[PDB]
Amino acid sequence: NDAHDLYFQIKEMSENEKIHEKVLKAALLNRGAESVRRSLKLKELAPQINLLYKNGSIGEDYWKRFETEVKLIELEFKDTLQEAERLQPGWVQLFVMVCKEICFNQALSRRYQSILKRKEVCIKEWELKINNDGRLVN
Amino acid sequence: PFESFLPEVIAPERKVPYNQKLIWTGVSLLIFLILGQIPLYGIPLYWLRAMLASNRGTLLELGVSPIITSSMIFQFLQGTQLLSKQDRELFQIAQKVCAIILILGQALVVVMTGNYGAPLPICLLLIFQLMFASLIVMLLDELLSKGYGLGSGISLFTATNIAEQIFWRAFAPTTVNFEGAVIAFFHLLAVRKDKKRALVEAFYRTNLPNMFQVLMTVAIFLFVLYLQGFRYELPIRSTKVRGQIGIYPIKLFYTSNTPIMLQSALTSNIFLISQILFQKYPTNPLIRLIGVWGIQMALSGLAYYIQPLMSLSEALLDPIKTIVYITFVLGSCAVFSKTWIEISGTSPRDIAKQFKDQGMVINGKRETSIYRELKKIIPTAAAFGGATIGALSVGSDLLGTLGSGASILMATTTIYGYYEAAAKEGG
Amino acid sequence: TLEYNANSKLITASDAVVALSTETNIDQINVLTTSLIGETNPNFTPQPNEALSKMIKGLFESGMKNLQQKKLNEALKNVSLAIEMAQRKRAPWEAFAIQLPELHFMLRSKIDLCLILGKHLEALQDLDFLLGTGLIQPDVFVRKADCLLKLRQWEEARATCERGLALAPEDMKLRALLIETARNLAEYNG
Amino acid sequence: FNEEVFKNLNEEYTSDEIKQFRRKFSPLLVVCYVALLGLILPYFVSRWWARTQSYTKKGIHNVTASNFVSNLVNYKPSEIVTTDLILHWLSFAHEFKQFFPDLQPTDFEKLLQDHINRRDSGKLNNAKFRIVAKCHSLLHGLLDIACGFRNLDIALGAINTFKCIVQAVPLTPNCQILQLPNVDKEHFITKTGDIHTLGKLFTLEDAKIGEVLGIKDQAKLNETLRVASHIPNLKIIKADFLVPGRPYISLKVLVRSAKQPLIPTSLIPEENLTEPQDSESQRDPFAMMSKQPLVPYSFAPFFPTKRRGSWCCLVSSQKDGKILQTPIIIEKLSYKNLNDDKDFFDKRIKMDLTKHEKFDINDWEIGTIKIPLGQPAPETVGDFFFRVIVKSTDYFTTDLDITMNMKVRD
Amino acid sequence: RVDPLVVLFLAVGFIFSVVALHVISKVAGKLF
Amino acid sequence: VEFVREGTQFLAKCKKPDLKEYTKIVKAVGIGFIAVGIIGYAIKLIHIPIRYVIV
Repeated sequence: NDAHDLYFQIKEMSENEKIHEKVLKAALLNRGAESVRRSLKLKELAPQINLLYKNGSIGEDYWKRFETEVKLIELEFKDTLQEAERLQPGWVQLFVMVCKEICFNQALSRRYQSILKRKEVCIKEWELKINNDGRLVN
Repeated sequence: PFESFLPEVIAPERKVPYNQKLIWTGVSLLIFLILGQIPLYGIPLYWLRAMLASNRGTLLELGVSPIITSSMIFQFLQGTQLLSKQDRELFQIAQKVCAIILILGQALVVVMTGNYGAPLPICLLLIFQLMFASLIVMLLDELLSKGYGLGSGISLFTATNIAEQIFWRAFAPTTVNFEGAVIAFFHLLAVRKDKKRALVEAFYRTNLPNMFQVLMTVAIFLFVLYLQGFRYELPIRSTKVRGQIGIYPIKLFYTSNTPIMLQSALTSNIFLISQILFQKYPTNPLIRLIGVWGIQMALSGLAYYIQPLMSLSEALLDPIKTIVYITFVLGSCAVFSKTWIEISGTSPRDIAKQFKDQGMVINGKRETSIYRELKKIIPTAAAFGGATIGALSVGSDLLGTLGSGASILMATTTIYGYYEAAAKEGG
Repeated sequence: TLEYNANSKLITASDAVVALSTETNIDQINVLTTSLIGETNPNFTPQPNEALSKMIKGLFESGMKNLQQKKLNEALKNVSLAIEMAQRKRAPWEAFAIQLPELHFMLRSKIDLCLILGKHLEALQDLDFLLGTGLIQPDVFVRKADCLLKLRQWEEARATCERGLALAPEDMKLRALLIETARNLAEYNG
Repeated sequence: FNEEVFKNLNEEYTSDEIKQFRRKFSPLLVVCYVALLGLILPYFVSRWWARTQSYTKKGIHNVTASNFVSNLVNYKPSEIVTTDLILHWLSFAHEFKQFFPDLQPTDFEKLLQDHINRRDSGKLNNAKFRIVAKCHSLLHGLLDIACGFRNLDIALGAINTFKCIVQAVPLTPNCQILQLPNVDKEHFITKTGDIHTLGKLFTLEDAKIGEVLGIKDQAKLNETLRVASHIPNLKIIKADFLVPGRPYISLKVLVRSAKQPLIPTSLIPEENLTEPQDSESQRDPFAMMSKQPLVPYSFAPFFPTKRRGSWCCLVSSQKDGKILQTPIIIEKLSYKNLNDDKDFFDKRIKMDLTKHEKFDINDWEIGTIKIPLGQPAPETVGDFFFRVIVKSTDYFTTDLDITMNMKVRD
Repeated sequence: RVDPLVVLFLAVGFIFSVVALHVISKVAGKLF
Repeated sequence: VEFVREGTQFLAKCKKPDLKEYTKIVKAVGIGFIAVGIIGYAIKLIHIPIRYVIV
C-alpha cells in the first residue's frame, strides 16, 4: 500500500520502452507528495500512539516498529530529494514548496471525488426512494 | 569513574501488575531456598551465619555477606564525605564491581581458613562453585530490585532463612536418644505420664531448645510488633491545585532493617579477620591485643568486648564488658542510620525539595518552617530508631531466645515492610 | 503491470483486476503528466494562472445571471459546470489558499440554489463536504438541519441543531429549528 | 436483588443447536527429583511467562491490537463507516485463527454475515457460534482503541455493530420493532410504514398490535408483548457538572418502560435528586453509585452464550467533534420502575393517570450515573461545551444525547 | 541485556550440574 | 545528655496507635510469617532424603 515502487517500475520501463521525459518528473512529484503526507501524518500521530503505549493497550513491539518507520520515512524523503536534484540542476529549493502544495491539493481533490460514491451508501442505509431530479417520492 | 561493560537484567518497559510481581517473588524465593540446601562437592559462628543467611557445608556458604559488606564499605566512604542520573549509575556500577571483587576475595579467604585445608584441582573446583553460587544470588537480587519483585532480595532472603530456622527450632521431627520443642513436649506428656516431673524437666532443657524459649520469642515478637505501629503525622495542604488535603506520616523506624544488618555484617568481618590472624601467627603483641581465642570463643581481647552476650550469667559476671558492649551496639546503629539516610536519598533536604515540587505545605507553618521542622524531626527520628533497634536486639539476646537475638527483629521489620508495601500498592 | 501509451502520454494499467490505491495513483500521475505537458515553463511557480481564473469567473457570472431572469434550472447546471472546470483544469501545483476559497464561494452558491430548487440529498452531501473540510459556521448548520429534517432523519437533525446552538447560542433560527426537531421527534416516538 | 424477568423466557425461544452448544462448551527418588526440577519447573514457568507476556492488558492478543491500530492509522475519512466495514476489520483478527487453523478470513466474514442476517451456514455452526461468542471482547478492544485515537464515528459504529451482533438483526430504519421475538418481515415491512419505534407501536390498541405484526396467537402474542414492554428506555431529569479537584459529571436518569406516559419533571420531590454531604461521602462519591443492584440477563435468543446488559457511556467535545477519554462502561442500575406491580400506568388509557390512587411519587426509583471527567479544568474563563452519550449495548432502545456546558467563572 | 527466564535457566542448570557431579562421583565410587 | 534530651521530646511528640489496628497488624504479620515458615519447613523437610541418598 504505497506509491514508491510505482516510480521504480516507470523507471525500469523507461530504460527500454522510450517513454517521454516529463513522465519521470511526474512520478517523482507524486512520490514526493506521498512522502510529505506520510511525514505529516506520523508527526501528528506520535502523541496518541505514545499515550496508548504508556497506558498499556498496544503491546511492546509495535512502538519499536513505529519508531523505525519514523526514520525510514525521513530517509526515503531524503533519497527522493537527492534523486530530484540529480534529475534537474538547481531544482531543490523549489521542489519542497511544489511538493508541500501538491500534497494538500490532491488530498482535497480526492475528498471531493468521494461524494459521487458516498451519495449511494446513504440511500442504501436509510432505504430512501429518490426518483429522477433528486426529489423525494416518499 | 571508568567504563562499565558488565551483565545486567533489563528493566520492564511498562509497570508490571501485582500478580506477576508476586509470582516472580515466590519463584525467586523457591530458587534461593533450594540453592541453600544442596551441599558442595569438595566436601564456628552461630548468630552471624543466621543473620547473614548462610549455612556451612552448602553452596550458599558465602550468602549475602559480600553484598552487605560492599554496602557497608560505601556507607563508610560516604560517611567521610569523600563523594544527576549519571552519578547514581556510577555509584551502582561501583557497588557491583566492589561486590564481585569482594566475593572473589572472600572465597579465597574461606578456602584458606576452611577445615578442608590446602591438600588443588578440587580446590579450584570449589572456588568456582562458590563463585557461581554467589553470583547467581547477586543477579537474583538485582532482578527483584529492577521492578519484577516487591522489594530488594537482600532483605527478603535473610528474613526467609531466619523464619525457616525459627520454625525448625520449634517443629523439628528429628528424634534424639525429639529435637523440636512442641513435638518433644507433646510426646513426653503422653509417654512419661508424670506431669509434675515432665514439666520441670522439659522447661529448662539445657541440652536442647525448650518451650520456655518459644514463649519468650513469641512475647518479644508481639512486643516489637506494636512498637512499629508508632508514627508521627504532620498535616499538609496543596497550593497549586486547591482542595488537596493530605497527611505525611513519619515512622519511628525511618530505616528499620538497615542498621542492625550493617552492624551484624561489621561484627562478622571483624570476627573473621581476628580469627584468621590469631590462627596464622602463634604469638604477637598486636595479634594478642586484637583478641585471644580459647575454649571455641574469643576472650581477653578486642573481640572479647564486641562479641554478644549469651545469657544473664555473662551479663552479671563482668559489668564493664556489658557496659562497653551496649554502648557500642547502640552508638553504631545511631551513627549508621544518620549516615545511611543521606546516601539513601531520603534526607530532610531531599524530601523538602520533593515537597517544593509537589507544593504540599503545612497548614499552620510557613515556608522555611517546614524545612526547619524536617531538620528538627527526621535526623532525631533516625537516631532514636537506630538506638532503639540495638536496644531491642540486646534485650532479646538477654532474654535468651531460641534463635539469634536480632533474627526475630529482622523478621518482624521485613514482614511488616512487605505487608505495608502490598497494602499501599493495593490488591 | 502497466502499458505506456505512445501518443496520449498517459500511463494506463493493462491488468484485468487492479486494487483501488493503484488506480487512484495512476489517475493522479495521468493528471500531473497531462498538466506538465501543457505547462511549458521549465521552472514552474506556484503563482496561479490567470486565463483559467478569468474563464471560471466568466462561467460563474453567466450562471449567476440567471437569478435575475428567474431561471432556476439552468443556473444550477452552469454553476456545476464552473465547479467542474475549477476542479479539473486547475493544475495541482497551484496554491492552496487560492484554490480553496474559490471552491467554497462557488459551492455555497450551488448549495443555496440546489436547496431552493428542490433537490435535497445532493445539497446535504455538499454541505457535509463543505463542513468536513474545515468550515464551521451558523451559515452551514441551519441548512444542514433543514436538509436532515426534509429528508426524514430526526435523531441526527437534533444532534446537528444542538451542535450548532453550542457554537452560536444567541442565534434566532437555530432555536426555531431545534423546537421543530423536538416536536417532530416527540411525535416520532409517542 | 434486581428481579430478572427473562431467565425464564430466554431458554424457551432459543433453538436446539444453541442449547447443545451452550451445554457442550534408591535411585528412583533422585531420578524423580531430577525430573521435577529439570523438566517441570523451567518448562511451565516459560509457558506461563510467554502466555502472560503476549496478551495485551485489555484481554486481546498482540497481533489483534497491532492490526486494529494499523487499520485506524491509514483510514481515509472519505469512507463512511457502516457495519460491513467493521465486520471486515474483525475478519482479520488473530484469535480466530487458533480456533480453526484451516479457515481463511473471507470465510470468517461470510460466517459473521450468515449470523447477522439470521441465515444458515449448514456445516460450520459450531464454528460460527465460537467466533460470534468470541467477538464481544474484540469489539470492546476496537471501541477502546478508537476512543484512544480521538475518533468518534468509529466508536458509534462499534457500538452499533455490537447491538447488531447481540440481537441478530441488520441495522435498518425500523429495526427497534424487528428486534422483537416473533415477527414475520415479509408482512410487516409491506403492510405498514409508519410504525417505526416502540412508542408509536404502543399507541395502538392490543389486538391491533397482533393484526399489524401478523402472528395471530394469543398464547404467542402475550409473549411478544411481555418482551416489548420490558426493554429499558432512558430519560434525563437533571444533569450538570460538579467541581471537586477533578470534575465529574452527575446524571439523573429515569429508567422507564416503553409503555408508561410522560411524567412532568416538577412532580419529582427534589429529594431523590440531591446528594448527602458527609465526610465519607466527600471522600469518594462513587461509593453511592457502586451500590445499586446489577442488570438482568438480556433477551438474546440468538447469542450463543448468556450475558448481562450494559450501558456504554462516552463523552465527546463540541468544538471540533473528537472523543476526549476512554469510554466508561457502567454496569449497575436500578430497573425497579419496570415491574408488573405498577401496570395501571399505561399510555393508551389517556385519563391523566398521574392523579391516581396507586400513583406514589415516592415509589419510583431514580438511578444515578457518574462519569469522571478525567481532564483538568481549562485555564480560560468562560464557557466550554460538552456532549455526553449513553448508548445501550444489548437492545435498540432510546438513548441519551445531551449537551452540557461548564461555565468556568473562578 | 539479560531476561529473567535466562537467569532462571542459569540457576537451575547450575543446580543440575552440581547434583550431576555428585551422582557421577557416587556411581564412579560404587562401580570401581 | 543532649541525645536523650531530644529523644524524650520526640517520644513525647509521637502518637500512639489504637488497639483495633493492632489486631489487623498482628493478623497480617502472622499469616505472612506462617506462609514463609511453611515454605521453608517444607523445602527443608523434602531435601533431607535426597541429600542422604546423593551423599
